[PDB]
Amino acid sequence: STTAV
Repeated sequence: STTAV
């Protein structure tokens, strides 16, 4: 998965 914020 990717990174949030």
